Order: sequence, then structure tokens, then C-alpha cells
Amino acid sequence: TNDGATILKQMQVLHPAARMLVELSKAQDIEAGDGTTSVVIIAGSLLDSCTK
Amino acid sequence: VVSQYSSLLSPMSVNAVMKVIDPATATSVDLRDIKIVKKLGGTIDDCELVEGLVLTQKVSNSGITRVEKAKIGLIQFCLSAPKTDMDNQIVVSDYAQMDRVLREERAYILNLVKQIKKTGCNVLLIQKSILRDALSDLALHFLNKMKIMVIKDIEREDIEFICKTIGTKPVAHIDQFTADMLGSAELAEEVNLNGSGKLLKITGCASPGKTVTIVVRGSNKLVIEEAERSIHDALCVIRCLVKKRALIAGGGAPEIELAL
Amino acid sequence: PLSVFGDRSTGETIRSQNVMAAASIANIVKSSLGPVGLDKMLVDDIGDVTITNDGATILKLLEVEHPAAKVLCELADLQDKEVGDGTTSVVIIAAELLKNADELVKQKIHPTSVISGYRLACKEAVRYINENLIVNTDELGRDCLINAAKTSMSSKIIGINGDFFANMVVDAVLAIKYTDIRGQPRYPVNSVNILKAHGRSQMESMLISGYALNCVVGSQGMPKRIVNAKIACLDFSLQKTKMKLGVQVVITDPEKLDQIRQRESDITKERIQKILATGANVILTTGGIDDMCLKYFVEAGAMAVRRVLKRDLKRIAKASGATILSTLANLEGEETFEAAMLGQAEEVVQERICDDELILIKNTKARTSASIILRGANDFMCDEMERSLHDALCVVKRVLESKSVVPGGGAVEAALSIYLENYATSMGSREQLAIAEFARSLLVIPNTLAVNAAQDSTDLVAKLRAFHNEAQVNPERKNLKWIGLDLSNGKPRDNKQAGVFEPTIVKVKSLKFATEAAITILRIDDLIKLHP
Amino acid sequence: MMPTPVILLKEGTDSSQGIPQLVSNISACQVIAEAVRTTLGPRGMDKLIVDGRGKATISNDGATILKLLDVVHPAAKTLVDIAKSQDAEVGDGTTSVTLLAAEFLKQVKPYVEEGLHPQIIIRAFRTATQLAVNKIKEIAVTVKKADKVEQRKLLEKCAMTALSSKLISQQKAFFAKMVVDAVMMLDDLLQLKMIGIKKVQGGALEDSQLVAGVAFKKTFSYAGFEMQPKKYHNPKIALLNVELELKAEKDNAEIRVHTVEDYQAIVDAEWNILYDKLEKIHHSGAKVVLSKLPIGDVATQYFADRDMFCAGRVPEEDLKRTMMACGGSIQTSVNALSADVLGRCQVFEETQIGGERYNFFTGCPKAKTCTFILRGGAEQFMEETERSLHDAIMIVRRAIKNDSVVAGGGAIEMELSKYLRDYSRTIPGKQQLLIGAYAKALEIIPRQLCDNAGFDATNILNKLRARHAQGGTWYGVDINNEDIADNFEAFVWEPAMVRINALTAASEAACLIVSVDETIKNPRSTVD
Amino acid sequence: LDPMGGIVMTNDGNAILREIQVQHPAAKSMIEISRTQDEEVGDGTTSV
Amino acid sequence: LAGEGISVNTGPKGVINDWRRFKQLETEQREEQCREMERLIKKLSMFLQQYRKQRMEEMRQQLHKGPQFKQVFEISSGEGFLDMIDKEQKSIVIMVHIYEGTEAMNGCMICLAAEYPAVKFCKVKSSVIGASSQFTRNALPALLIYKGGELIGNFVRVTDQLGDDFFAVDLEAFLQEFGLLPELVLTSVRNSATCHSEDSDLEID
Ligand SMILES: Nc1ncnc2c1ncn2[C@@H]1O[C@H](COP(=O)(O)OP(=O)(O)O)[C@@H](O)[C@H]1O
Ligand SMILES: Nc1ncnc2c1ncn2[C@@H]1O[C@H](COP(=O)(O)OP(=O)(O)O)[C@@H](O)[C@H]1O
Ligand SMILES: [Mg+2]
Ligand SMILES: [Mg+2]
Ligand SMILES: [Mg+2]
Ligand SMILES: [Mg+2]
Repeated sequence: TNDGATILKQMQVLHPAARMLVELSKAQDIEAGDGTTSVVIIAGSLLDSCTK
Repeated sequence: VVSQYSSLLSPMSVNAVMKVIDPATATSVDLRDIKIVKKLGGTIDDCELVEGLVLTQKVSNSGITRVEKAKIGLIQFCLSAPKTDMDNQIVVSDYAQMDRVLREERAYILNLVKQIKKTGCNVLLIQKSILRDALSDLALHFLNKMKIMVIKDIEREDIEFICKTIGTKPVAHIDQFTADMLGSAELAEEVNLNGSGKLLKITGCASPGKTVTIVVRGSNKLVIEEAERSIHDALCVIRCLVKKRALIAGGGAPEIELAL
Repeated sequence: PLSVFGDRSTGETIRSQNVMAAASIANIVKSSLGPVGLDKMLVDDIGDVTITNDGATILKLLEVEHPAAKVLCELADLQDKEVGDGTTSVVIIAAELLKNADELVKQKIHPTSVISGYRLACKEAVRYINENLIVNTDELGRDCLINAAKTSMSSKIIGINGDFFANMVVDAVLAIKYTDIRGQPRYPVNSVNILKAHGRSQMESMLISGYALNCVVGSQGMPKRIVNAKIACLDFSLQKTKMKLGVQVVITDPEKLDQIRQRESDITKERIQKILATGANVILTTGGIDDMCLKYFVEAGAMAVRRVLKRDLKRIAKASGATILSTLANLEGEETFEAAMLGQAEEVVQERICDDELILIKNTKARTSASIILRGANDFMCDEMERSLHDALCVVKRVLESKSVVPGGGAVEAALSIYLENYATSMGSREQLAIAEFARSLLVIPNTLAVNAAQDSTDLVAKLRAFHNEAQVNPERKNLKWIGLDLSNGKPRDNKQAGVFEPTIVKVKSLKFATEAAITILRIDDLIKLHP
Repeated sequence: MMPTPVILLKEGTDSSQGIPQLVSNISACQVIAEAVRTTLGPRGMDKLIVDGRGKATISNDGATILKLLDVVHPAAKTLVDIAKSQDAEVGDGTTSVTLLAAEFLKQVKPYVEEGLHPQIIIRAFRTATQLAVNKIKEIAVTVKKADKVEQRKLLEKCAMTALSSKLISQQKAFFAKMVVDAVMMLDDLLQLKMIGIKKVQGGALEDSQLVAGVAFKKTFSYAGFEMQPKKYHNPKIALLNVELELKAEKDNAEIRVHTVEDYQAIVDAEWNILYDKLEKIHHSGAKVVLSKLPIGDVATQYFADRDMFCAGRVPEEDLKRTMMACGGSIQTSVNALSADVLGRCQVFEETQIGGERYNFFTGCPKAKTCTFILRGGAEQFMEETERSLHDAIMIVRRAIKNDSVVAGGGAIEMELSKYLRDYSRTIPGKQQLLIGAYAKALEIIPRQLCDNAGFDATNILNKLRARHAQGGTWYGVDINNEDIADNFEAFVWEPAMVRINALTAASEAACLIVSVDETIKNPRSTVD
Repeated sequence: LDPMGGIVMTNDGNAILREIQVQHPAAKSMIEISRTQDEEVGDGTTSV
Repeated sequence: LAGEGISVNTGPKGVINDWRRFKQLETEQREEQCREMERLIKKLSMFLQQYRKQRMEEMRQQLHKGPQFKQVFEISSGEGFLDMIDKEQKSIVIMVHIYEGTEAMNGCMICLAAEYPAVKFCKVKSSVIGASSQFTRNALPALLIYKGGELIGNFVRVTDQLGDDFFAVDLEAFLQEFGLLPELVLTSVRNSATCHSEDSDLEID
């Protein structure tokens, strides 16, 4: 699969932050329908900036 | 992966969305109105946009297929020996009763079949039943003699979709099985998928409903699953276009504009 | 940092792994291609032996773990289901396509361009086959069907006896021919009941001009041969009549118990008398028959067969004019059995085949049926004969339905390789590499045949490519399109006039399915394998 | 298979025979090449190999990486062997040989798969290799002027090209100048042992220096050593192999006396023996005393009293280097300490470098040796710097032997590929396929350069092939400019012998791998 | 010696080959040939 | 020493992978143990009467079949035993033998499986499971019967209650009186190849 939501859901991630990202992708799938990869990438980049 | 078949899939997805909504005054799209049926075999070029409904159940009445000018009837009662709601039994104390039991049983079944046939029904859908025999051998034989296609084991959760697609109003007691509770259709038939299975398609319905069915074909299971996911993505894009009708350029343009 | 419970392979590692798996699956069956191919023997670690040459069978029997290897296995299975022949060629082509595509990707060609090139190449190859390399079978005759069957029978346990088995197969298929609405002739293969029985040699296999049952008469007292048979097909058991679960017998006056017990079997007696009063001779039923009803049939001098398979009964009823009866209930609520629903056959016998007996329904009326009794040295050989016969029957069906065949022996694929290499120089910049690699990978089959024949694969393939290049370049040398490979002498040969054919659908479906499988595998660049 | 009541070979023997065995051999060679693939070019990266004891070895050198990989595949061991061979004979090109051999095998793999006889492939490789070596010798550029300035520039350019792939590439001009000077300071044999290399922790790379003389670490000074002066302005150096300390006269000597006067005479005799040795050394005129053997505390204090310098236990190699630099003679006897056998340097100093004390012998006018003093921040840093300097030194030595060069950056192999394809287009055709495969396999190195640099190798290769086809012999890969350029005018120079030996060894390895058809492995004994 | 404890003393080809448990599949094929010959005609089992 | 309420918190969130990986094998061995314990110590802790038909049944079972009588499948893995019990449907009966008087009963199982194709007689070595010293010493002959994953016949030390010279009919009657053994012409060789397409015969005008 190329679907971001399906990729995130299919592999158990074991980390609370990663699990919240999984739910984020599911929510984007529910509301928008697609763009499920972009939302996860955006969240990851935002937190990466939060580091610095 | 279906980017190569997009030339066939994208118009199909757009038609599927536009056939289940009213373009004027529509606020959302219920994707459950669009049913995806995955059938192994063939290639993705073989994906179809049948406008009626596709039933995976097989015709019990083997020897009668391709009913033309179908009068489809959907029933929710059982065509077998009588059985009351509370526990019941028939006591026999004489051989005359031994004969009369099965004589009256066949008479009751024949009456049921005659009542069904008198309405002009020629395609019959039978809901799945687990407590009581949905369709007995005698009832099937009688329906075959009357030349009626019988398709049993219809799922309970699929009743609403079938009724929306065709127009058959379900019947739970034979007393209300009348002619106006039937769904007229142009053609109901069973087709062979080149040795990869059998499908039942009811194409062409008077007063068609607001449902469509998309048949997905592929060489292997994985590509079929991914094709279904991609088709769902396209339908979801059209849906989220229906609500909040606004379009923007893609290709990374909105993100770079946001950054700047 | 990712912290997923499993193993992750990224990039070139997983791609090379997929290519390794596909190539291993290819090499499993690569030695069993073409007339010089050899069969394989399989053991199911309990002692069961399966000698086979069919690629689909070999790949189905093996237990496989890798997912791409599974993809190729089900690809062969799909090719078998939808065509019936070429289940090894499709796997070989798919593996070669995947290997060359992986090479291109390793050359830093993006996989999307490779996929686009493969798609375009498949479309162009199919179009070129359709408009250039098809041979209409109407101007060839029954020899065309015989040659197609013989070609399908090469590289099989029945290859040398092709002159005989092809005649059998063609006759059987022509026997089960039927037409449907709008006048389309149809050939329902798998209605030819293939019965196996070890014993006499292969040449003693029989083509039954009727139907053959793997069943025997119910009781020894019944006759074993009926001349003018009146078959009655039934779908219910003839036993003592027991009331259903909802009906219960409760006796308060003892005087009626005996009458109840008498009626309990007199019901079935009356039903059987109704059956036999119409002149029925042979009674086939799917249900069982108990001893009392067996005696009822014996005293009347009739035949009764129990536990007849449903498909066999349906075939017999359709071929004899009889109608299956689940119940003896008419539309007036009575127990009746009219003579109109009796099927007739010219003779019904019980032959003895190698210490075992089977029932022959010979020369049924209102429809011509067919069945084949295969005699072999032992069970394994008989199974291999049956599989090869199924392949040949499917090939003949394909040829008869769609009336186009293409030359065999790697001619079509050499022509495709030359044409595709020439055509790739038309459009694209990086897709040209993909199309050229498609053309190159199409040559794996003539290479495989030459290797299996222990011939000079390089020289033979070079000569074949030269012949086809000359055929394409020179307008007046178009008759060289049919130049294929003669594996016996190791030299090119005009296979169209040598009698080597195969249905066009085989090649077209093989190309489409192999391209689809290669595309499916090529999209992968990451594998996450969770622990169980 | 059958049980065969008495079996032929030893139980547990493994045998592989046929085409599958050869294909597996080719695949194993591919695997071995992949392990060193990314360490080629100015954009090449390093590898870190940890051994069982925990030591890490960080290197770019192909031979080093292959050695540190405990390869046990019989067919794959050949690539390691040819890498070692290239390192031994040439000193550079150890990564190119493995890539070339694996590419030859990969190119002829399809022909093997379709049942081509290995002898034909072997003959084709031999023919192509002979033609390629002849072409290299023909088109290699040399200058028949023997000009000192031009020879120095040629050596510097070759050293810079050799170093422009290591972690010291940013300082390749500095190290190239140092390496060329060090090599030219060697007399006639260019012995490697006359170029000492000392690694001192701490300090920038530019802090590293070349000593026109000899330098070595301080060697376990005794008491009273901190009294001797640590700088001399025209010292005479007494190179010795002598144990200057109180000790038994001989291992088997025994003294038998029966009078206290003789006892005292014996004690005074031992003291007088030591003092006579020291007196001969002092009156020799020398001021710096170096000994291969220990120098005791008594002699240390004796030399301190005379403002003399002593350093015992000097390593033997450092003593030879000191003899070659200052110009004396190692003396095992202190009797004939004439001025002929005494070394002489302009300045001796004992300075501190990075927490270590080093003795410096500078100002040697007729020195025939050098001593690199490398600085860095970690022991692996300095080790890899030494490896790169070794590559440069071997290249400069070979260039001194013969100053024939070809342009690098894949230009030479693109030219060779064009020549081989042109030749192969003029033969009947069975050998044509194999020679064309050889020519195509020659294209691995420019493609690997582009892949490592992150380019698109296909476009660069197309441009290179078109350029060579229409004319222009020395057009290779321009890493910095994202494009192609004339590498000869870019001063990307390599000695011709590097490519010559690389092609020869790769061809030999390919032929040896292809010839083998059956592999037999006897059961291994003493398994513990 | 039958695995069930019985004893078969004969010189018939099929009877002897019927009481052998083999592992090699070619031996299984040979045994099946013996059985086929015995069932089809009843004699000539050792000859085949 | 204070702070006994450690509340390890983040600790097992980053080291979770190792704990789960080891717990998977621990639970695998736990399931193997839960499958083999009931085999161990669970039972080890504890003239029509002349059967004229016994001989007739013996001669009937003498002629097993045509294509030989096969052999009892041997299980070489504890996990093989576990997933052999796991597979098949619930109604399928599986009978297991533990061994190291065993040959006679092994032949009895051979004859029964030849004449009772429905049942799935099988055997396993006692060293494969690795039972206790008492079981591997004085509890070898044990007809272990499984159906649907639950124990039905847990006989142990069967050489006592079944004798030593017993034949196939003896053990068959011993099993059938328990109601543990479930209650036909011989084909030529075979008839069926595949049943996939229902396109058989039609005569449309
Ligand atoms: N007599 C023949 N001469 C040359 N080629 C043949 C001949 N018979 C068959 N072939 C070729 O051998 C190839 C392999 O066929 P085979 O492997 O038996 O079918 P499958 O691929 O279904 O196993 C086919 O492509 C066919 O064209
Ligand atoms: N400045 C440069 N520009 C382009 N290519 C270069 C340059 N310097 C070295 N090369 C190439 O790098 C290759 C040498 O890589 P390296 O790993 O250092 O040694 P080896 O010869 O063992 O691979 C040579 O083929 C040479 O052509
Ligand atoms: Mg999207
Ligand atoms: Mg075939
Ligand atoms: Mg280098
Ligand atoms: Mg005889």
C-alpha cells in the first residue's frame, strides 16, 4: 500500500507519540479522505522544529 | 499503482460519485452508497461500473439464468414446513395422519409458491435464516417448475442496499406479497468471469436508485486491495470537493506559499 | 527511534531480495519447458509422490514463504484457471521482466519510468501480435486443431503418442460442443469425465461415446447390462420413511402401531412402484438406497445406482434428456412420475477395468456426451496423463472459441523482441530503456528451450533474431515471421507449416499477467515484517 | 541419491557443480564488491569495522576494508586477493580492481546462464585485456625533457589526485607537497622504511609536519636525565649498539677470589670497565649519545655531568633512520670511535608535542630520510591519515620510476571502452558479444563516481560516450561542476601502471572465477 | 516378517514387493508397477 | 533507602521491544507447556463372551487396501506436535503414541489407520517432548487421543490393561467400547481432478 493511514495502522508502533500520529492519520482519513501522508509528515516536521 | 489505469479509473470514480448525489443542493456524500466488489482474475483494465447491483450469491435454481424483464421480489420469511414462534410438535396416532402430514406439508408449500408466482414475480431473493430452513428442497423444486430464479442466503445488513438499488420492498409475511412490492428490472443474469468465478448482475432498473457498484479486477490479491484503496481515495477526493467546493494547485505549491 | 516490533528492510536490499525470490521460483520450473523439458517428482514428506510437468501444479504443491514468490505462484495459478496452458512461460517471463527492471532501477532509473515503459511495451506487443502474428484457423481445418493439441502435448507423458491422443482430445471436444443464445458455439470442457485406471498401455485408453460413471450397481441381483435403457435420475434417498423432527408419533391405542410401522416402509414401496410403473430401467440417485428398495429394483429386473455424484448425475441427465427430481411432487399436490422425464440411452453396461468395474452409459440420445478412460502403468503415470489431457482439452477449447493461433517455438517472442527494440526508439527518453528491457526479457523462453535441448542457445537465438529482423525489414520476406525453433535438430524452422501452434489468447494473457505481476512487485521498496 | 553402504568421500562433504555454482560465484563476487562500492571518488565515504575484541577500524582504503572482512566464500576470496595484489604492486586502485572484476562477472553472467562455454569467455577476457593494456601504453602521456620543475609538478599532481578521496582531501595540497618532498629526499631504492611516520594525538591536521631529519619519542629516561641540556647547535652524535650500565661481565662468567684485597680490586674493576667505556664515548667528541641497548642511571648521570645527552633503548628502525640522516655508523664497540663513524646534525632539540616529548634532529644537509609527524584528534583519525599518506607515497614512488600518466575520473576507461567497442564491431560475432560486455563493464568506475557524488549517472555517461566517440581522449567526470570536463587539463592525473595493473588483475580474477565449475568442501576438523 | 507379527513365506513377486517399506520414490513406482501387473492379469509379476 | 514507589514510568516505554520479544518466546513455551502438562503425571499419578467375530475381523483387516497401507506419521518437533493438534477441524480425531511391547501396538495403529481412514493415528518420540524421568522411564506406552484440542483418551501404561500379545482387533474393541472410535467400495484409482466450473452441458437453440 501507498495509503499513509493504512501504512500507519498496519504496523504497530509501540510508542505513545507514534500512536497519536496513527490516530491523526485516521482522523484525516475520516474528514478529508486523503492527504493522510502529508498530515503525518507535517506533524513530524513541526515537532522536529519544536526540538530546536 | 493504478496511475497507469487512471485513464479508465478517474472517470469511473467521478461517475460513481455523481450518480449517488444530487449535484444541486448536496452537502455530503455517503460513500456507503458506492459498493466495491473485489473479484480476483483479469487485470485492472477489466474494472467495471455496473449501475445496478452485483450479488456474490449463487443461483440455487440451476438451469435458469438470464431472466429478462425481471420482476425481482425480496422476501424475509421462510419457504419450508410450518413452524410457530413458540415450540410446537405434531402428534401422530394413526397411519392416516402419517399420510396427511406430508400431504398437507406439500399442499402448504405449493400454496406459498403459487401465491408468489401469481404476482408475476420471476426472480426471487431470499433473506438468510439460521433458525428455520429458508428454502426447502420441495420449495426449490416447485419454484423451478414455475420458472423462477431463486437466490437464497441474502445478508441481513445488505437488505437496505438492495432495496435502494432495485426498489424491492421487503416482505415478511406471504399475505402482503403483492405485485406493487416488486422491483422491475431490465435484465438479471449470472455471468462467468472467465473461470475466475461467477457474478450475478441486475442491470437496468425502472426508477433506478441512487446507488452504484464498482467491480474491481486484478491479477493478484495485493494489487486488488491497493486498487480498491486508491479508488476509495479518488472517491473521497470528489466527496471533499462536494463539501467546501474550493480548489487549489497541488505539486507542493500551497506548502511553499505557506512557508514564504 | 521508530520502535516497531519487527524487521525493516529498505532500499536496494528489499528489491534485490524480491528479485532473488522471483528468480528462485523461475528456476524451480525453468527446466520443464518445451519438448525437451523433463518432468519433476515431488514428495509430501509422508510418502505421497506426484510426478508432474505442469508448472501450476508444481508451484501449488510447493510450500513457499516469501511474498513475491507467492505472487508468482498465484500468477501461475491464475494463468492455469483463465487459460489452461502456458503456466510456466508466464512465470518465466514475469521473473525475467522483474530481474531486468531491477537492473534498470539499480542504474538509477526511477521505477515509475520502468513501469510506464513496461505498460507501453505490453500494449504494443499485444497490438502487434493481434495485427501481425495471428493465423486464422478457418483456412487450416481439423489439422489445425490436431496440431494445436499435439503442440500442447509435447513435453508431456503423452507427447510421443500425440498422433493418437490429439485425435482423442479433438473428438471429445467436438462431442461436447454446444451453442447458446445469439449462436455462439461453446465447449464446456470439464464435462468430459476423465477416469483413470492403471493397466494396459497408454494406447489402450478409450474415448467413451457416452458417459462413464465410477460407480457400480447397488445389488448383485440386478442385471449388469440393459439394452434400451430408460434412465431415471433422482435427487432423493430411497430408504425407510422417517418423519421429520417436528413430527412425533405418540400411541395411546396399541392396535395402530402395526399399521404405522407398515406404512413407514409402504410409502417408499409405493414411490418405487410409481417410478418403475412407467418403464424405467436404470435408476441413478444421489442419495442412498437401503436393502429393501434394492430388492424392489432387483425383482423388477432393473438397475439402481446409489451415491451418484451430483455433477455426474447432472451431466447424465442433460445428455440423456432426463430431469433431476428432488421430489415426486407435482403441481396438483400428488405423487406422480410421468414418462416425459425419462432419459434414454442406447445401452448401459458395467464393464470391468483392471479388476474394478465401472458403469458405461453408451450413446445417449438427444445429446452427445464424451468421457475418457486413461490406462497407464501405475497411478502416478495416470495422474500425469490426466493433467496433460486437461491442458490439451483447454488448448483445443481456446482454439475453437477464438479462431486465431500463433506460431510456436519462440517465434512470436523473437518477433516481438525485434519489433519492440525497433519501436522503443520512437517515444520517451528513459521509457525507451524500459521498453528495450521488455524486449530483451521476452527472449528468455527461446533461450530456455535451447538450453533444455543442450544446444547453442546464443547461436540459435542469434539466427532466430536475424531471421525475424530480415522479415520485418524486408517487405517481400514477410513469410519469415513463422520461423521458430526446431528442438530436435537444433536449427530454425518455419513452425507455421511444421504444425506448431498455440492459441493467441495464451500469449496475450501471459504477457498481460506477467506485466501486471512485475508491476506489482516493482512498486515495493520497503518491507516491514512484524514478529508473530 | 542412494545410501551406498560404504560412501565414497568423507561423511558431511559438500559439493556444488554446474551452472548454478558459477552463478552463485558471480553473485558472491557482487556481494563483496558492494561492500566497498561507496568508497570510490572524491565523494566516497568511510566504513567502520568493529572486530571481535571491540577495536574499530575506520578506513576508505579498499584493501583494508576487504582484509577486515573475514570473507570465507572461496570464490569471493579471489577479489580480496586481487585487492591485496594491487595494493602490493601499485599501492592505489584497490577499490577499482574489485569493482572492475565484479562488473566483468556481472556482464558475462547472462551468457553463462544461457549455457555458454567458459573457455570462450576466458579467451575473450584475455584478448580484451591485452588490447586494453596495449592501448593504455600507447595513449599514455609522457614528457621526454626530464625537467626538474615539470617532474616536481607531475609528482605533486599525481599525489593530489591520489589523496583527493580521503579525509585529508581538504589539505591535499599541503600533504601532497610534503609527500613529494619526502620521496625525492630518498636516494636510489625508495625504501619505505626510510620514511618514518609518527602519530601524535592532539592538534589540527595542518599542525602535522615533515622533519628533514629524524624524530622519535623519549625512551624511559633514568634518574638525572632532567639535568642534561636539551639543545645543541652543532652536536656530534654517537650512534651505538652498546649496553652502558653496571652488569655482569658475561652470562656464564664467575669470579673466584680468596682475599678481600682481590674482592675490592674486582669491584673497582667493574667500575673502571664502565667508566672506561664512558670515557671513550666522552673523548670521542660526541655530545649526543643514542644506544639501541639500555643506558643505565650511572651512565645517565655521568653524561649529565659533562653536559652530554643520552637516550638508551632507542628502537632499531629509528637508529637506522638516524644513521641515514645524520650520517654516522652504528657501533657495537666503543673503541674505534673515530670522527668517521660519528653522526653530525645542525640542531638537536627535545621539544614537546601534544603531551609527548620528541627528540628532533633537524638541519641534516645530506639526509637520505624523512619523518612524518602526524597530528589528529583520535587514533583512528591518525591511522587513516597514515593510510592515505601511504597511498600517496606509493603513487609518487611509482611515478618516479616512470613518469607516464593518463587522465583519471573515468576518462581513461571511457576511452578504452570506446576503443574496445570499435574493435569488437570487426569480429565474426560470438566473441563480439563478450568483448562488448567487457567494454560495457569498463564503464563501472565513472558510473560509480556519479552515483557516489549523487549525480544522474546515465546522463553523464551519455555525454561522456558522445564526447569520446567524436574525439577527445581525456574527458572524464567533473565532480564539483556537476558535469564532464577534460580531466587532463583538470590535473586529474594517474600513473598508467595503476590502470594497467588494475585491468590485468581484474581480468585474471574474472578468468579464474569463470573457469571453476565444481566446488568441493571437505568437513572441517577441530571444530571445538 | 509382517510388522503385525505375521509371517509370509512365498516366492510371488507382488507378494514379496508388497511387504517392503521404501523411501526412494523410484522404488515406490516399481512397487506400484508390480501391483498393477498383478491386478491386471494375475501373473508375470517378477518378469515385469 | 527511600522512594520505594519508583513508578518506573518512561523506563519500560523505550525498553518495551526487548520485553515483548522475550515475552513472546516465554508465552510460546508456556503454551507448549500447557499442551504437554496434561500428557504428564495427569494419568501417571494414578460363549459369546469369547468374541468369535474377533478372528473374522482379523482376516478382514489383513487385506488393508490396494495401494499399500502407509505408515504412522512420526512427529519430530514439540512445536510440530502443538500445531498438529492445532490444525484440522474439531470433529477430526487425532491419536498420539509416545515411545522410545511398543512394536505390536504400533502395528495395531498401522492396521487401524489403514482400515479407519477418518482417524489420524500418529506417533511421537518421548525424547522429542522431553517429559520427566518417571514418564520416560515407566510411562512410555500411552495411547493419547485428541479431538478438537481437548483430551478424550488419556490412557497411560497401556501394556498392562491391553496385554502384550494383543492384536489390532483387541485394541480396536478396547477403543470402541469406550465410544472413542467413530463408526465402502474400492475405486479403480481415482475419478476427481477439479470441481471449479459449473459449465457442464446445455442445448440452447
Ligand atoms: N514441437 C515443438 N517444437 C518447438 N517448440 C515447441 C514444440 N512444442 C511446444 N513448443 C514450445 O514450447 C514452449 C513450452 O511449452 P510448455 O512448457 O510445454 O507449456 P507450459 O508453458 O504450459 O508448460 C511453448 O511456448 C511452445 O511454443
Ligand atoms: N578530482 C577528481 N575528479 C574526478 N575523479 C577523481 C578525482 N580524484 C580521483 N578521482 C577518481 O577516483 C578514483 C580513485 O578512487 P579511490 O577510492 O581514491 O582509489 P581507488 O583507485 O582505490 O578507487 C580514480 O578512478 C580517479 O579517476
Ligand atoms: Mg492522495
Ligand atoms: Mg504447455
Ligand atoms: Mg584512489
Ligand atoms: Mg508366473
